[PDB]
Amino acid sequence: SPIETVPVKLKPGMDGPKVKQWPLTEEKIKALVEICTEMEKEGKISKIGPENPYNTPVFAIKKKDSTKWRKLVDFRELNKRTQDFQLGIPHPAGLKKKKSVTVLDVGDAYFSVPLDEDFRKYTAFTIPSINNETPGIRYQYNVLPQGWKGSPAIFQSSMTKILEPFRKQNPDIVIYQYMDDLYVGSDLEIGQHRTKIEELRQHLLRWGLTTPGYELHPDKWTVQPIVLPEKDSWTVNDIQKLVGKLNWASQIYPGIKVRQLCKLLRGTKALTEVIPLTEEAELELAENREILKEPVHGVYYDPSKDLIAEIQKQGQGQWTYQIYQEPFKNLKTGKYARMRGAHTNDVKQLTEAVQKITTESIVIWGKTPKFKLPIQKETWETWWTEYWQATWIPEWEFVNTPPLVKLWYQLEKEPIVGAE
Amino acid sequence: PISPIETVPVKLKPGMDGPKVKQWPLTEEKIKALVEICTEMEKEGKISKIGPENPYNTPVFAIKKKDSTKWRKLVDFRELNKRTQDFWEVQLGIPHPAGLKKKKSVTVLDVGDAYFSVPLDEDFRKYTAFTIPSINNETPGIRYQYNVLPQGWKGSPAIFQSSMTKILEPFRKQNPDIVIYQYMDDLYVGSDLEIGQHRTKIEELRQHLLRWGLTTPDKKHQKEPPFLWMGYELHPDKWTVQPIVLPEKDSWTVNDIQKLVGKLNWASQIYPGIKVRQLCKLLRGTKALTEVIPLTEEAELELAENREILKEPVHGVYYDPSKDLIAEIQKQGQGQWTYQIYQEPFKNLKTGKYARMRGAHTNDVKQLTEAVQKITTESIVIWGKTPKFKLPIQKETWETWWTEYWQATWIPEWEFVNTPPLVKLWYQLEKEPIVGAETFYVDGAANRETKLGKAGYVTNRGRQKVVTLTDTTNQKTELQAIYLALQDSGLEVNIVTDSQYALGIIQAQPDQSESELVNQIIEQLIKKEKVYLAWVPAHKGIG
Ligand SMILES: CCN1c2cc([N+](=O)[O-])ccc2N(C)C(=O)c2cccnc21
Repeated sequence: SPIETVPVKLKPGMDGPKVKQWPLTEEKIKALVEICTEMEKEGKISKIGPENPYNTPVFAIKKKDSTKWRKLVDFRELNKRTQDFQLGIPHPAGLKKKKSVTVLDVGDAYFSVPLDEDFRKYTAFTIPSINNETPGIRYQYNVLPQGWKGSPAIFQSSMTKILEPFRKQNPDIVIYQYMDDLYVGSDLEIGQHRTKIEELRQHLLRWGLTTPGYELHPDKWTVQPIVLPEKDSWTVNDIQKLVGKLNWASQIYPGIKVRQLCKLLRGTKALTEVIPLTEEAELELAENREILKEPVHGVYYDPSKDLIAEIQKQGQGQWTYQIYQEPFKNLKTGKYARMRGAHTNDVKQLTEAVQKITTESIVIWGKTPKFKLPIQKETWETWWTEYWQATWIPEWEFVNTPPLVKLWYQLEKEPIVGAE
Repeated sequence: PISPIETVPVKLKPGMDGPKVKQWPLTEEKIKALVEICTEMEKEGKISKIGPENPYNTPVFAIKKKDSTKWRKLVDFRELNKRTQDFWEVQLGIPHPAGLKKKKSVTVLDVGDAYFSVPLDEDFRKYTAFTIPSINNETPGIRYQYNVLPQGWKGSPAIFQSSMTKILEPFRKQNPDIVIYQYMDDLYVGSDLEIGQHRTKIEELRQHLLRWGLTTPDKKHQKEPPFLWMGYELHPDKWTVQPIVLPEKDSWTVNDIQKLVGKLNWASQIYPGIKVRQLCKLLRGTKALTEVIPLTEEAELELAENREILKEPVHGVYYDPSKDLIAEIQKQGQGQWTYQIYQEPFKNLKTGKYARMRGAHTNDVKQLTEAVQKITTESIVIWGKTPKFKLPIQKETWETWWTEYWQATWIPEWEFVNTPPLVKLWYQLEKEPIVGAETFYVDGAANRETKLGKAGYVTNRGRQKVVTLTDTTNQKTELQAIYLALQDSGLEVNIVTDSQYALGIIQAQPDQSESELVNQIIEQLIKKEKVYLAWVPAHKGIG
């Protein structure tokens, strides 16, 4: 059941992806074998030969509140190589401000639509076999693939139409489509928001596709200030600690000064030695607390530059991050506490963290950050998919955290009591 | 015999044209032969004669195959092979014996010259053109081309594999209790049927392929268990490690030693205990690959003790899916771990070992963590599942290290096994300053260019010292400053430094490093009862 197809092409000069398949467990090779025999039936994919040398990784995951396996392909490479593109998908600035937002899985839609014959080859993928006892089962897409960037592109039209009536009949609501999802935000209280969302599904369901606490709460995502400690009496050590912090911090705020405190620090005294503050030290300090009570002036997001997310493990289940484009000019920053139950594992906590942060990036600038992760590649590659639950996959690099950038953010402020 | 199978479409690499190489001159014998041989496959429809409308050419050769004083042929597809497109993957990686399940019987079928069984995409056939000249280079040479996949051509293995897979699909569907695995030109079939039955099915399959032109070999030579499958001696019920023969010899060359250490190293995976430390020494300063070296007696005693290890042969067991997988690890030394994966104690499926070149800065636990991880990946490649781990480290120790370490890290479900020696935390820097302990303010500087420095400290207790260093560097100096404070300090010490590198240590708390100097510092850290190390920015007032 095809239509006339829009020709897609690789950016000029590029060649298709030839990425290697990561080894998978029994459990998921089975699940994908099933998933694929079915889709093959429904004409969505088609077996291929050896004459086709391209490949893209695949794997399976289950969403929380999902106990039915879902096939997820890694198209990052294809996407990078895929030409950019009348409906082209623009990002509003309203859901940043909404009282609540709701993400909806509309990946299903694409499978209806055929994909140009000559771009099919580039979508080759492989289900590998245990202990390499068998060759892999190679397939390729005949319809629009989920998680590919061309997909919400091409299904743009159909989508605008499908929606307009909910749109025009409710312009007090925002709808954002970022790949396989639709973010639906409203200020209306939960009653009307939940109920109006359900209605929206029905609106979608009605046209074909099934489209499936959990609610989001934008700009409740405030950036926190760095608060500095306070003691009755300070020791040589507290000052040294405090001073090393500020000296570095002055790369962000150039008005932070450390000379009057450093003065008290001349003289080979014992770390546990208590030192009273000279009235000149006392003010310099009070003067730093102020500069620190707010984010640096001048940081403006630039659409044509990559967004960057850095995370630092803080121990005890905690993590801190910063989104920015230029080092020291952060657009947003925050603290994340481990999800209930991830009490024995870092990779779990970290992927959850990455997912939440990517989401917010999407809501705010409709773009995924490139991540800098405090983890060894091997450790990440071996177990990231185990806990992944999002249709998209952001870019990443593995790094080593400078000890200083860690001490600084630990200093971020927290609720006096919490949220209750 | 050719077959009625769909040809796989084949094209030359982006913008390239077929081969065009000249044909060597040949003896009366090497021409006579090839003329006989080609007329043969010529009659079999395997190769066809071509005229002058083909500008291409590949060099045909003639070599009398060993143990046949008769003549055979060889076409040199090097160049064509360069110009041909790429295919996905002929031989993903090798299946490992420990990942097979036992079968009551295993039979192998030689689908031998079955490359000449599958037909070649009609269009591509032209690139395969070749010439058989004549005596005095008269006028023409006898020209031909392959109508079938040629032995040697880049694409043959892949196409031949996909073809055979199609061809076996129906048989495979009707007989899911039977197992087939193709590798090269060998069909390996196995099952748990009663033997008569198994015998029957093979004949069946033999008739099936036969429908497709693919003929099978004479009774005069069919292969039988055990099967030599690259390194192992495979039996349907157990696998065995094939013989590793160390040439006992008179005089030894550098090269010979290299090959020797090569083999011994492959060996250690299955036979840990094998060692090569002294044998490696014989290499230091070697001037030629063929210079003879005197075997130090430390080297005789070691070369000896290894012939003994390689005496006791080894047999393993195959995988049973109804059982749990157990991976046990042991630290043989600093940066050396050994492991064995088994299902039923003492019945090993697989074993191996790892040497970890200290590199920058690590610690034993981090190192354990990488072991587990390397093991975890190979288990998934082999049995699609990860082992329950029995590890030589206390749950207390691990919890302390990981909850605080700066990098994200993890170890799959595991259990402490009290097999000495346990991996432990060599030292732990205190979190706050120590009361009733001396405080050394250390500092060190060097002139980058002259490599002249000083290192020293002064304490809150009045003590002081300073040293002058020649041929040093800044980091060394700063480090040395720290070394001295450690040396002259006593059981509990507070130490302040403005060193960048000190920040690294405070963070990572390594227990090994590439630096002999950092290492000296570490030995020192270990001896102390309590150490609090602190950093202050450089060149500010603090001192
Ligand atoms: C079942 C056939 N066979 C076997 C399987 C295999 N694979 O799956 O990759 C590779 C080799 C192989 N060979 C040669 C055997 O002798 C064998 C022995 C025991 C069980 N299966 C064996």
